[PDB]
Amino acid sequence: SFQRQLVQRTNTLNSSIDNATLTILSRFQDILDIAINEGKDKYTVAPEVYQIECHTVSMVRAVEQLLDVSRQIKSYWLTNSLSTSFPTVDYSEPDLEKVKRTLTKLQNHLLEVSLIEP
Amino acid sequence: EQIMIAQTECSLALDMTSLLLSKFKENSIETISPFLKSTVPPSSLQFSRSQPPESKESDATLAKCWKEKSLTSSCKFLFEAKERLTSVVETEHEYYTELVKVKEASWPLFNSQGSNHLSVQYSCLGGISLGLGLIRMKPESKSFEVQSSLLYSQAALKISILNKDRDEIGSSTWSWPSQNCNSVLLKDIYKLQEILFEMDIWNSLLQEAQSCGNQGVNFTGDEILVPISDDHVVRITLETSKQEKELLKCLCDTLNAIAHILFLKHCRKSDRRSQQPELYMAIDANAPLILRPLIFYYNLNQ
Amino acid sequence: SSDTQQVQNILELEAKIPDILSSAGKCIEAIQLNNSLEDFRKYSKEFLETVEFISTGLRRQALELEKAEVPVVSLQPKKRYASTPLSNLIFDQSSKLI
Amino acid sequence: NILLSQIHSLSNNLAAHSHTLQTTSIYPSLEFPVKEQEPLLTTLLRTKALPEVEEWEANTLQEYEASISSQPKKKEANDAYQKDQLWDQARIIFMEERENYSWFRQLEIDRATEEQNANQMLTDILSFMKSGKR
Amino acid sequence: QLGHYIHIFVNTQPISAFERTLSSKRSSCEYDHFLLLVEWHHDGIVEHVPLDDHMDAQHLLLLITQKHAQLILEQIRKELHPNIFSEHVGGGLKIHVFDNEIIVKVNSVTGRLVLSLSPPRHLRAAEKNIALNTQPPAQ
Amino acid sequence: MQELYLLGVVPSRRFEAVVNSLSKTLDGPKTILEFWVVYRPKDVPPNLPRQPDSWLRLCSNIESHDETDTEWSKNTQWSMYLEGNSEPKREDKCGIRPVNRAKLTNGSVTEFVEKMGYEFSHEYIIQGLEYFFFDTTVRIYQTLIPSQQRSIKPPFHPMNEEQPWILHVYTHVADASNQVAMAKAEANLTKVKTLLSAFCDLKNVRL
Amino acid sequence: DNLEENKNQSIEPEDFSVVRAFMQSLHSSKEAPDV
Repeated sequence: SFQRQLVQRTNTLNSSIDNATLTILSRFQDILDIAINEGKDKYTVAPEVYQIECHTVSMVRAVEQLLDVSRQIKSYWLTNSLSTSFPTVDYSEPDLEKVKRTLTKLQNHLLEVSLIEP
Repeated sequence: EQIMIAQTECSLALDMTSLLLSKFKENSIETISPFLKSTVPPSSLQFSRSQPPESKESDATLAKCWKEKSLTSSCKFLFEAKERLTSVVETEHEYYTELVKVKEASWPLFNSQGSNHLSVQYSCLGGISLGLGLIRMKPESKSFEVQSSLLYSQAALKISILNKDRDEIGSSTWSWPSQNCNSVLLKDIYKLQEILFEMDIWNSLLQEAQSCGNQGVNFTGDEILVPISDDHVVRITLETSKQEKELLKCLCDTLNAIAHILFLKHCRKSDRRSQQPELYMAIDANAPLILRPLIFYYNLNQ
Repeated sequence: SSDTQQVQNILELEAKIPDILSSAGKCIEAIQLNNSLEDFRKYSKEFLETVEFISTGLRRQALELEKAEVPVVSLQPKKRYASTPLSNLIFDQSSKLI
Repeated sequence: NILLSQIHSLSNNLAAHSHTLQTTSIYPSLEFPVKEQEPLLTTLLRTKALPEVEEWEANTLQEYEASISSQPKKKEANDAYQKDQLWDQARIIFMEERENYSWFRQLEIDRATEEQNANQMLTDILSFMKSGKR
Repeated sequence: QLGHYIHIFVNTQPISAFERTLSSKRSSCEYDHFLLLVEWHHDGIVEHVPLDDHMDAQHLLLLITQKHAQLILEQIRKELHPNIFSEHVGGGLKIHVFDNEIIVKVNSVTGRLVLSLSPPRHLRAAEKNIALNTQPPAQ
Repeated sequence: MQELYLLGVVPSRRFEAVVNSLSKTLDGPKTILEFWVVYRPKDVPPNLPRQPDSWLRLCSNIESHDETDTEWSKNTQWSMYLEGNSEPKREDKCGIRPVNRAKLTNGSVTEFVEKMGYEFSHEYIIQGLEYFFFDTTVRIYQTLIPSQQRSIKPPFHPMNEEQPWILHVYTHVADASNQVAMAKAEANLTKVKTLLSAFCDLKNVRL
Repeated sequence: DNLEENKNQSIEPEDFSVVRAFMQSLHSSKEAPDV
């Protein structure tokens, strides 16, 4: 059905939004969890840098994904058909009669026309 | 390189730890690199109970400073990424402003290929074969110039009357009415429209050249030979890449104009009204016969 | 919003996101550098808003796109022949062709 | 990301496991070959990292001490416990603002109901075009 | 016209008369061996045309069917009466007083037989009869 | 004449917007205006053909005719239809109903069905739009009930003036014996269904 | 050089000059006399 087309489509759009945005949420969230220092071995401090790296990079990544979905939604708003034919240039209506003179006279060229007659 | 070093070192971790755990369970030494089992027998390594062992201030100091450097690295990351993203906004906005010039000026918009861009129908006004422009970013242009399959830079339809020597006699060339819209992009949409127009028309015509020979009209297959009176050729083909002679330009007027106007009559005739009495009056197929009836007026004139 | 205007709303919504990263780097700066709880106490009351409110604006752009119900499939055009402006403008040329 | 899963479980296994590991000490046993096989195992006994990177850690110490040269006597760690502790509270406040939020019409499905009976109404007129019963 | 085709391949022409008559110097005993092929078909015959660049795509479709064309020109001409001299000038059918063209169309058929100015139904009749295909035209 | 066809309602709210997705890409628009009289041959004995098709359907196309002009009833073009029913086991498949497309030429027109004695029954007017694809065509519906019997004057009487647009792709086979136009036109109009599927959901309905 | 979530519907090399199949034919043909 045409219904589930656009519906499941837009649902994929919002679901993707849930994806990238929740990604930004949790990844920005747990960096705060990474802040702990005391009570942990210095070698155990080493991973935390890579952790923060993956979180932040996941964030800007998900942002880029949001740019993607946004451009998508742009296309969906804009993929709609033009309401009608749209204005361009209809300026200056052509002569009816110079056309007739070209037709007739250039076809009447070298002819002994006797007007119309009754 | 780096991953080779670290990861293979980790393979040595797995292998030697397997040497340690091979003292008991045998389902562990099995994963060691092939050279090792060929050499050193398993259960070789063994742990010892020993020492706290030692500790130093460098532990806590590096544990602090490295985290500082890490969070600051996150700051530099967020800020410089903010820069690149803002710049991406600055770039991307121009596209959709020019698309204000497109869609907000009411122009076709459709999904496209692997180009990721839009697939606008430049040929929105119609012709024969369908035409959609491949929108394409042009960094030099600030705007984003669009092109199609053309090898030709420009094109239209030259016409002229070859003599017995096939010297020039009558002559002319097609010209579109000039759009003067505020957006040059839309103007080029008009241009590519004009191109697909000349395409579909002359291609349809020479495609129709089929049975041109019934009243002497012929073909080099390049265009329309016109073996009529006094040995002449009204050559009519695609562009590369006194008062009575002005009136020859006027015979050329009826030709140039009324032929394209028959492209229009065939814009009506392609509507497939396909009316029966004409089907009695014609054979094949959808073909307009742009040519013969007019030159039949011409030869009836003769 | 209508026609491009939703898309335009997204267009000026575009720059509304990257600086949120400035707000966030400053969210880190609140204790990493500035050493003040009050700052992130404010920017957690900012970062989540600057992000999520935009996210809601987006999800509503999409759901109300789903209300506007623009078809996704591109129609395969018939070989179009002549729109009226094309035809009569060609006639104008024909006058020029006289 | 998969690597983040790796460091996840690995750091997970560091845990209290280090409490036992600190007393541990590697040594090859009786089946270990003796003539000249040892030195590679000495490399296995060699806990040394990348010399350039250990040099880097030395750089971090000496240059943090250079920062100390810029700042001759400034304790911070004692209240830095409250640096990380303010992280520990502000994360919670952050979570508070998170929980305060609303999160993600259904009426669109009922738009289908408009065409539901309209299909049934499609059945209506055809029944007239068919039977024509009034 | 209702197949009618040419397969294209690769050939060999061993013959001892050139082969071992030299051999072991400027004539290799083996080759070993392969050439070119273009087999005309439909109906009952196969041309073995020379195959040598420079060449264009149109030739096998044309020139072959041009041989076939003048073979049709002589076909009907010898199925025809002596009274009416069919010439290669252009299928000059001679329904006297008029003398008019006989041609078969290139590619899709409906033959390009032509009256000498504007023709009426005659061409239309013979050629729509060609559209009928059945009942060959001579009588 | 074996018509092949489907059905799909279009709410008027989205109608002309659909037309933009139609007429710009199709032949037409062509407004329809045709006065029906589906006379019922009340006859004896059972078993009567009795089926809705079996009842006669004089079909006066009048689309060019004036809404008040008086010569219409037996001067403007008429027609007549019994038509065969659409095929059994034609599930989801386009219905295939053979059709006798009658035509006529005399000042007498309706009279012959009463010369056959047939009784008056229900009446309406095709009044939708039609969009060509060669011999095939789509025929979206409007079937207003006329304001009075044998009265051409509007307003007429849709069951609701929120009238459903019973969209209806179709074709007309000359004879059903060959497989040709069967699968061929079914394919072409299935592709037409793919076209409408960009904005509608047609279905078969039993007939 | 060196060397040198979007859209689906649209308008309605092989750097080898089909050299790949030619090589394949070479595989078939090297032993074509032989096989």
